[PDB]
Amino acid sequence: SNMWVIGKSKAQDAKAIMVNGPQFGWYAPAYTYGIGLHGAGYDVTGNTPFAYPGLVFGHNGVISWGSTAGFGDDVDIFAERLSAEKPGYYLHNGKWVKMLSREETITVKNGQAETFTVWRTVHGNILQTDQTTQTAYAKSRAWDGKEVASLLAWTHQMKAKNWQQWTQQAAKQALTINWYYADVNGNIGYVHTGAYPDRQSGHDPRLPVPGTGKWDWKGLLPFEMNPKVYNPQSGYIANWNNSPQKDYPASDLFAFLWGGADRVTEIDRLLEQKPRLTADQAWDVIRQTSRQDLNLRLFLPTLQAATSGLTQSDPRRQLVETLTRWDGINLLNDDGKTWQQPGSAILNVWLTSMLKRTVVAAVPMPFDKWYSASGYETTQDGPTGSLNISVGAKILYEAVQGDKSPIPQAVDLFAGKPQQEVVLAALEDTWETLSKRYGNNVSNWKTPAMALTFRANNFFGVPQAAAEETRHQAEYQNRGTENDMIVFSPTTSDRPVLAWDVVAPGQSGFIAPDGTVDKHYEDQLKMYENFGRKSLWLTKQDVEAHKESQEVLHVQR
Amino acid sequence: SSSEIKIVRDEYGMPHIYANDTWHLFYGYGYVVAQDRLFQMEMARRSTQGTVAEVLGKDFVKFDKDIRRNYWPDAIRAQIAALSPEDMSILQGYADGMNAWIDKVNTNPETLLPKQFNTFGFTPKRWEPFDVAMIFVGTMANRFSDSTSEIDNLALLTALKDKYGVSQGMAVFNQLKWLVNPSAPTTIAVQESNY
Ligand SMILES: O=C(O)Cc1ccc(O)cc1
Ligand SMILES: [Ca+2]
Repeated sequence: SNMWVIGKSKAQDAKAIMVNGPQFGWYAPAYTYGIGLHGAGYDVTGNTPFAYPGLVFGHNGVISWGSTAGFGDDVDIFAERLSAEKPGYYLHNGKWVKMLSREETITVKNGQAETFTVWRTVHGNILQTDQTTQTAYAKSRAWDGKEVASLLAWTHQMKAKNWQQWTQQAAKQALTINWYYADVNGNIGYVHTGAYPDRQSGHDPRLPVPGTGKWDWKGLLPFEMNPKVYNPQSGYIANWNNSPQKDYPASDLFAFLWGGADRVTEIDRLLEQKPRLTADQAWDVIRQTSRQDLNLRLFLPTLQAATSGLTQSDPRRQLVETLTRWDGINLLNDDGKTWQQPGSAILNVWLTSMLKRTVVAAVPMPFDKWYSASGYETTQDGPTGSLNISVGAKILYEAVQGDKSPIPQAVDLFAGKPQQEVVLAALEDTWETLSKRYGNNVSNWKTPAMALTFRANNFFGVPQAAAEETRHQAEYQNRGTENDMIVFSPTTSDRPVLAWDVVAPGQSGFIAPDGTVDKHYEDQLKMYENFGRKSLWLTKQDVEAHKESQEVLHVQR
Repeated sequence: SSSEIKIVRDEYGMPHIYANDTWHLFYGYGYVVAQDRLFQMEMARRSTQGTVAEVLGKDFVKFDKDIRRNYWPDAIRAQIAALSPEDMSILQGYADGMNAWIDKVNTNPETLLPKQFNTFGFTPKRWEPFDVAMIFVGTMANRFSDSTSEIDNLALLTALKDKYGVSQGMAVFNQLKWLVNPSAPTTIAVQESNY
């Protein structure tokens, strides 16, 4: 998910501009739900995933808010000591404590029911047990017992009118999430929210700890430790799920890293390129970053250095010259199925070869498979989420940086060979593979574009629509599932705020029993594809002026 | 009027709710959610509680067990039981609003029942505050805030220890899965603060 907030000093023809692109995957019907709430302290407009009570994206006329997932480490695993004799017990602080337990029956349509038991300890639910070692793993979340309060914080923040009021609610949001602020006076802010454990000295948060008592967390760190910044010297806040701050540790996921190679740099280069940005230019960054190859920037200098002493008729050099002329923006041909330049296909094959020779080679099976992906892997329906830089490519980037990388190279990933020899062998592999399928004339290579599917199954893999309700878009775009833009104090209007969004396929997913589809079932789908947007209304006058219908209810509690 | 809820939809069908107190406000919200996205919401509810195999069968029994293994329902009910009356109103309002539209749908299914209920053979059920809270827990806290690979990390570490020996295995582990890397591009500039 990406976000760019532009404040007073960087904005052109407004005091503040917020553009959010939450990336949750693409679904039919739409992942978020549009809703305006006017009464009982509330005066809000925006859209929110699964119609939560609190609007994750929107504004109240004074301030605006947005989110990106967080990825701090707020979950650790406690290895609990069981006993062969006295089962259902576990050792904690010198006594054998009994487990909480519950029985569950799964009713099955056209099958027998199934019952099983769920176990829990002071640390959390038991994930798995090792009977051989008499160990059980408990997953322990820092937000445990604060789920409901996190939902309420997201609701109550819609009423804040300033920084102070807003951070009071951000302090109560316990999940690891980045929250962003903007207001009518042009102030902008950021908080990496959530509850983080206050761990005992010597606790490596990447691996399990014994659950017998000595490693228990001491409590939670205060909200003053949460990374946060208000009205930054730079004039802007940008995030693509990238590290909040210097020295902040990331999730313990093996596939997740905050390294020198990061896709947020792509947003930074565009915001640093212009002294000020208009609303229309802030919206335009969606289109550039959607189409940008993320590996070009990283490995072009290495490819250039290695093929510098090569002759012009050397195919490995021809591949690098193609890359050197490319700006890295993918564009569809007229056929609607192939890209105009073969760049991504070349980097994809190269990178796959480079990892097989370097990172993959140093890691024992079967963990070598964790580091092979190039990051271009999709299927015919296209990627299920955002495109990113793969773990293996982030590890390889540190290795090609030499002693300019801060990460000690315990193993030489090039295994004694000069870098350029490994780079050139991979480039030979790339030429062999691609020329075999497209031939030797690089200029007529028509490589396959990625496409985009609005899926009928939700993110769990469960149907939320019939399979024919699936929608297909020819151009894959690395962009938010929805895009929303709030512009405060526009010099070009008399309105204090102006906001836009796009919620595809449509606001409604209703289909009558005779198969008649709602009028608002898919009236936002072409708008999505062409980077368009619709206005969000807040004031009464604007809502009346664009009203298409009205319904009044009289109800007493 | 304290009993009135006015629902205005715009040109794109986006509902705006006008109401005077908490419970009427969120009752309106739930009511238009039930009008626009009932089948989606119903599948989400089953997804987040692990009750998919009841309407969809044997292919979803593992899924349902995995969902129930990952939370503790009594803990969620206890948090709901401690809300103040104002906070409780948000959740109850919303479930009541849904229930109002689900009542008319189950009363006039020939015109009001979403096609996919007939297709998949089952009908909507009434909601309580616990169901509203489990939508958010299930799809926000468990999708984006529950990530850990600590057990797999230890299996990698052990394997690097066997291949490169004890100290060397650890130093390779920090090469592949570093704790922090000081060159990472950050949202906060170093001039403002550091962890
Ligand atoms: O960034 C993500 O992975 C999705 C996400 C976006 C916004 C948010 O608040 C939580 C999760
Ligand atoms: Ca951890």
